[PDB]
Amino acid sequence: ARVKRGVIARARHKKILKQAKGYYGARSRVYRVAFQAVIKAGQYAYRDRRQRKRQFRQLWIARINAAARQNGISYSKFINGLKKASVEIDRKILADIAVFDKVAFTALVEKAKAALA
Amino acid sequence: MYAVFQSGGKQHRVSEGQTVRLEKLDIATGETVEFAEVLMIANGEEVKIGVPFVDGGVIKAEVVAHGRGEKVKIVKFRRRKHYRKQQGHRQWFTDVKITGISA
Amino acid sequence: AVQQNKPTRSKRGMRRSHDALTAVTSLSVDKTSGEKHLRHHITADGYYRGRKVIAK
Amino acid sequence: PVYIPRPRPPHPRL
Amino acid sequence: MKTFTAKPETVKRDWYVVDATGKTLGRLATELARRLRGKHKAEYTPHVDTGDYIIVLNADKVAVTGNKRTDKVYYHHTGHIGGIKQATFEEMIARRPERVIEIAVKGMLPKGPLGRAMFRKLKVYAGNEHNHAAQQPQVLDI
Amino acid sequence: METIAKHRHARSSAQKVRLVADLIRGKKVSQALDILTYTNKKAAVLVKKVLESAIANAEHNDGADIDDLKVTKIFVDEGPSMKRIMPRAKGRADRILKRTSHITVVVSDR
Amino acid sequence: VTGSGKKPWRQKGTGRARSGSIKSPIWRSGGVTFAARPQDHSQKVNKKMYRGALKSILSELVRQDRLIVVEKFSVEAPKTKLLAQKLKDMALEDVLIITGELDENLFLAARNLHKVDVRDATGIDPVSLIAFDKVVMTADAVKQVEEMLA
RNA sequence: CCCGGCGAGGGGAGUGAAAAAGAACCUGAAACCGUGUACGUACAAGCAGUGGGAGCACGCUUAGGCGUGUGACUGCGUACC
RNA sequence: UGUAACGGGGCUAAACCAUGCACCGAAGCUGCGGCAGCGACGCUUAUGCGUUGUUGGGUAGGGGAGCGUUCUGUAAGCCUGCGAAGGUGUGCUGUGAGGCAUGCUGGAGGUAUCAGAAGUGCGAAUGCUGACAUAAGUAACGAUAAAGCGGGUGAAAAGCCC
Repeated sequence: ARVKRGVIARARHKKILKQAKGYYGARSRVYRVAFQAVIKAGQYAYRDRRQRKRQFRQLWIARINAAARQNGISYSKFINGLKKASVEIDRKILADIAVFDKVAFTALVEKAKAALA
Repeated sequence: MYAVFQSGGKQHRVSEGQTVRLEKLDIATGETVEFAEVLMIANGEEVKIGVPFVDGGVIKAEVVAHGRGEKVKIVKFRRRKHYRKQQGHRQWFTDVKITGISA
Repeated sequence: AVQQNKPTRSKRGMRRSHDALTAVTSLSVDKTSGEKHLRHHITADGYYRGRKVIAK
Repeated sequence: PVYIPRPRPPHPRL
Repeated sequence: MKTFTAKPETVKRDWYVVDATGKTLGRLATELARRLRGKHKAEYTPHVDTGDYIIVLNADKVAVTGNKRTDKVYYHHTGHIGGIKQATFEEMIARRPERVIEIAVKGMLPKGPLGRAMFRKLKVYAGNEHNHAAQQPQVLDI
Repeated sequence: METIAKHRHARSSAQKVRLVADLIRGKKVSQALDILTYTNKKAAVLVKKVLESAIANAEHNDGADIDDLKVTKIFVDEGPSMKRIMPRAKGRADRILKRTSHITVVVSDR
Repeated sequence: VTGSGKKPWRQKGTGRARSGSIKSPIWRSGGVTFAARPQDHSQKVNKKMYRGALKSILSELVRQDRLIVVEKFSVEAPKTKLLAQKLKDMALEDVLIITGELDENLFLAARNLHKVDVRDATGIDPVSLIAFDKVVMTADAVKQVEEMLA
């Protein structure tokens, strides 16, 4: 029984072109380039989830370091100082506080300096 | 009012009243949970930890949902070496809802 | 002397951005006749600057 | 095309 | 939830006056780049232009130690036939001394549209007389 | 009021008609017939007859008043080309394309 | 494929891909690299597996209360009208009326019934004994199938 | 019936269940070529995406964040066989 | 070819040596959620584990298990002119091939479940057939013997007629 394959290549080629929607040039139009676009856009979305944690991590560390040097201490003194007082607050929330509330952050600099110095 | 607590291997800075997503709990949907491992509690006047997990704080929450997140397409690929490997991933979550911050 | 790879829709359009046609916008209303003609050309009937000149 | 002509000879190099 | 983003519309950017008489070039220009970028500000977003405007007046009285005043060589090529042009620090002061502070900042900010945009924050002046007095430049002791 | 009028299989190609359509797109008819008349192109002579048909179908199949009658819409989209053989040097053969096109003028009062 | 064997063009120097015959299966209108032939799909069973599997489907028809034994069961006139009332009465919608003595009376009266197939007790086959909803048998037909299946 | 060259082509009428079934005629995909809206772009360099994200334009329902489109600026990032 | 022998700025310490104390830093490791293998083994026994352990980069290759396509049986049964196949949108859902519901177009076929058999899945072969782009409104318009004007015909005249 002879098998024609027109109606299934619609589904494969269109399944690729729906994901490739939004791409410049032939990468949204031509299937033979859009498959090659979708794969490479799968690798980048796989690697950049790994890089997302580090790229926010240095954002947080930059926020804490900037506000901490406003309040009269470096970042490294502040983090050994937070470790000495046995304070389990991460860099995420601690970078979050320094933007919104300077004052609880300021007391948190004081608790860094108390056990630290 | 905002308090900071560990739930699922990560801290949270939460306002009393609101509706927060975190990692999947072993709790049925119409049930309160009560996180006792609260780190920081701020107000106008602030009392954080100086030990692990202050002395007497608690956080009163209640489950809203046990959903799944949006699907992630994973394409491990190796160019030129005849290899590619699709996969999808939808992460479970728990929508907790804060009803109170104690002191 | 031949193209190394084909240009797009885009760089074709940007080259065709100078093939616009220019409007005339100078159509005189003739003195006697009120007819439309170009500047300095005779009318369709034949009057030029009001004066009939074509005799035809 | 029915008739395809013989290609223009190469630069020697020998 | 989601971390904090700044917004390029609603940032109030302060002004500063740095008198560069008797300094070190890179040790000043480093602090200029850090302030212009906005890595001192607590709301620091890596893509948002956050930093302050800085005026640098008396740029001719910047100093260099060692023998850089007779041997630091500011090369550039004109994009031409062979026209590489070299000029030491001693010429570069006495001709147009905005270029000394201005390069030494320009090589410590990033590139592209953002780093060129926050490079436009800096206002070098060779003399003392500036007329940015209508925009309140409080003194940056550095 | 819609009142389209079109000319299928216009035997001058679409890139050359489409220059003329980029003059009258968005004007009144009274401007359009004259600007098409004094334009020194052939597809002006090929599209003035289309727009002149659009005038008559507007007055005769529906409401009149040519004075308030804009050319809101006009688009030239290309038609079936015609395949002809061109003999060239050294025995090879080319394929010249007698391209045709479809002119559409949509004239309206509002 | 009704064609030639002359190579369509030169081996070298033409810009086009090498090709050697117009009958190739990658070309249009000339093809079928593994063309199929008329074959015999008829496959062999052991005799004991056929007879044994008929014994197994007789078992399954018995334990489901589908296989019906009657005694001598035939029609009187060669008319399908009689078989309509007759198989209405026993509540037999779709059957296998299988008997040991076939005649012109019964077999003609079911040649036009759809859901009825009346076989000779020599000729039962394992797709019918499953492919009917009930099966009704003469006691003589059971007498012969007991012998044949053995 | 009307424009148009007692054209080609077209718009009304009319047949028909349907004329986006009109003879270039069932269905009408894709590449390709346009028109209209929304958003982005004329001081900015690079497999053109991706992670972050402003602003804008629409729909939502609570009245604060969704949904969708575009995507300034930024980290990273040299196609497939 | 242009500095061009710190990556660059720039440095008299931001160099080099000895000592400590921090901190950044990977897809490592740990924390949390989750899937699969394999071996044990409480305690379940064609099935989950309160469990426990390790394990899971992979080309040629070897092994296990899947979805989808057309056709035969089930099926003269069932869905369908209160709208099938096809086409185009959306929204859910699966670990993946995929699936499901449904808005529109189309107008008459489609087929559960478990089985069976293949012309059974294409992006690549200077692959074949058709179609359409690209350079592109680009080169040329086929002898550098040569045209000018009036009248005509015509809807329209440099080319036709006189």
